[PDB]
Amino acid sequence: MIKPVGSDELRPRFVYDPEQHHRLSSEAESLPSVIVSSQAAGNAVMLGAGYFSPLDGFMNLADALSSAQSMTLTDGRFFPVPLLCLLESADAIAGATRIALRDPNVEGNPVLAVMDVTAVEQVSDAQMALMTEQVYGTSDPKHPGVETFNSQGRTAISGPIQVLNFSYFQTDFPDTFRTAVEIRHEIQERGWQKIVAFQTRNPMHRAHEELCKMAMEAVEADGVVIHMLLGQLKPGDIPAPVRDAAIRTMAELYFPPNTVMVTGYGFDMLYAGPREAVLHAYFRQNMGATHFIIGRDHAGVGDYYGPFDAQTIFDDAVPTDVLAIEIFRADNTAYSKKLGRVVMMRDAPDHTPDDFIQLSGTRVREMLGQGEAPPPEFSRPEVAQILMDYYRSLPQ
Amino acid sequence: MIKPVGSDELRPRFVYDPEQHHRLSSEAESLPSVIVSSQAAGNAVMLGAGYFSPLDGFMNLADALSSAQSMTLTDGRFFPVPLLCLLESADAIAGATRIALRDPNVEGNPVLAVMDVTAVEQVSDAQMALMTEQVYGTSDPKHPGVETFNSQGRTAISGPIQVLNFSYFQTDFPDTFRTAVEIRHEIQERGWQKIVAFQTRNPMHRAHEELCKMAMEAVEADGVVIHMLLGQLKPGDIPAPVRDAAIRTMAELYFPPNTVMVTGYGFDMLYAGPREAVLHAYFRQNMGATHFIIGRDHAGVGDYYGPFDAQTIFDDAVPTDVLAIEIFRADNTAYSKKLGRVVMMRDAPDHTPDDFIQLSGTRVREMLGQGEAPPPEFSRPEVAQILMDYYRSLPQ
Repeated sequence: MIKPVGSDELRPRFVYDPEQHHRLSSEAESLPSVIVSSQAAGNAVMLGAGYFSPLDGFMNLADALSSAQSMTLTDGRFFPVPLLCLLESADAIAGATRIALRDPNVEGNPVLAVMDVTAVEQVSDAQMALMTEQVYGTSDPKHPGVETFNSQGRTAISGPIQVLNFSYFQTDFPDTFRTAVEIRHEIQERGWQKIVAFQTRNPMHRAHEELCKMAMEAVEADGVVIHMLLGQLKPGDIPAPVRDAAIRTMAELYFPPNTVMVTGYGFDMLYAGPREAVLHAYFRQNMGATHFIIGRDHAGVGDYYGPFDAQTIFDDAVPTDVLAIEIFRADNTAYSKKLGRVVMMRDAPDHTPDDFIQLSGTRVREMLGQGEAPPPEFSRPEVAQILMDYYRSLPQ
Repeated sequence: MIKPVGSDELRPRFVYDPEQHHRLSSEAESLPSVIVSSQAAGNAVMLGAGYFSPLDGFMNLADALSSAQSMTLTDGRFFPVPLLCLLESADAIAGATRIALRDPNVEGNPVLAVMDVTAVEQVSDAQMALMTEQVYGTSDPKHPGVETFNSQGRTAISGPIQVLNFSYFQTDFPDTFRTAVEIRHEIQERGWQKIVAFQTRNPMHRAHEELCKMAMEAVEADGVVIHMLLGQLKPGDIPAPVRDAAIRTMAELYFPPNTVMVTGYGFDMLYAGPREAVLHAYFRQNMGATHFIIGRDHAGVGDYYGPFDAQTIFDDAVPTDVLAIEIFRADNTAYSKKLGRVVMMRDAPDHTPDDFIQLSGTRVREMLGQGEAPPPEFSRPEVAQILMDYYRSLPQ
């Protein structure tokens, strides 16, 4: 198995021993407590689930400044983004060395983690601006990741945490949410030696299906982990049950036996483009993937990043040999009339534009909503049917 | 895939649509509510998870009486034990049609399910005694299943349920708890056509490892699902994560690639021997297993059942055609020095006790405590090492 990043074994922060879990849960009900931001809560779930191994909790300001500017902690460990717990005020936990962190995204704000607080620090305007410009590559308040980061308050609490649950990501998505620990176990047992990871939050049509297959053939992979971003439903997104049925139907009918793992994780998007792509590679190595697909404008928003910056950041900016996972560099696909299959256009230089047929993800979605199956070059009939049945069911 | 029992597809009671799940959770806080028994909570978890498919909720008295005496509901569907929600009284919910069921096993007694109450019935002494003697094979109050059944009150509430979570089973055991739905999907991903199910709660030593391999060879299985009963700890128990690590090490080193799934489910044991064996077969068919291992004194307690009664029940009490799943009829196993392999006892009646390598449970745990591995005919060195590491690790 590919090694975890920075250690020989994953070091998750979830309390796996049930007796210790029960004792901590009991203790937490009498501790001073704070409700954290959704960003900090996601950071805690990722730490609990082993995705951010081998880190122990939330960063002090020196580690956060070092991570933002250089992708390292002060002690030299590689980690690509700051992991901060920022609050409007630390008054409720003044002088406390042990506190409960409560979940902002579950009714009644239950305890998510217990934290040993080793520092409480105020972040200056200059420190915030430095971290913002370095992580997000802009100072524009129109950038949604910039706005969230700067909307949490300026008191940073730092120290190691013990995670008691995985929030609504597990409760709402019980069949798909997986820890990095369990994805690594499952890769191991299924016998896969090379494994491609692919992120999505919506149904996969033929273009994305074929991109996974191209990547698998190129690197001689034994399997693909489809790693779905779980979270609250965004306007125009496909509800989870329908999305899951579409992905699982594609996997069962169009891939060979024992080649697909359908899984998911919970973490708020940063919209940080090339910097977020490094974070993605980091946690995918932790879960056991050997290859990670990065296409055009990966993790991007607006016009802040160049189309392939998230690929090239791995050439220069990421320190040599900190990561063992390799990038499969994807690009736009089209159906080749000459070859009778979906290809990356860049890899068919013998073709003229007229040799391709193109149909966007937007156009596919429009057709499905009108009850018209897209051409079989772009959508599988059984996947199309699942989506058409969904759109037809709506009162709209 | 083997068909679910009594339908073409599983009909779980969990609310998979997150928006509907959120709406119901919010509604449930304002409903009349009752804290159910641990048995009823377990029933709801199994119903939520698809294991008791195609049932919609708790049974009325007529169905429970039919299930107890003939393993069928009044409409003729096969189901082998009553699923009752018994209460001391309906006072907390008098008159309400829609109610919240609260979990007795989680601090705070959170909502586990929402229920539409379609009947409320008093269970007579005669009705209770008939169900008791039929399900458990005895009316002895000293049988622990009998005692649990008769300690819940006499008001049965019945009607369909919608399940909001899987109680402490998923929270405490996030990498191993699985629904019947997910197990069936993973069996599909892995491409298995014949699948053996084996239940255990403990680490698997060479005797259980080879029992599973015997079963797989006999039926030409592609894989085995190790389906662990998850629950509450008792003093002296090996922690769940150590037990899982021992089973995963065996799976990774001693079984071929893509042959083992390590999973768990949550339910309170009935100790009903042969009747509980029929229930195990039922839910293992629903999870997608084609064969189920039943050894000696399966689900037994006391001296109420014959040592192979849990196998022979399928011959003379279970209607043909109701189950598709097949039983692998096992027995206790041990390593024979005369033969040089693990054997079931019944293929070795000629052996004397000195022809086997056998160690008591106390002997094994105490020698592992001292950093001593059992002989390699009894334990794999790598599995013994997991256990020894736990016993020699700093306590707490």
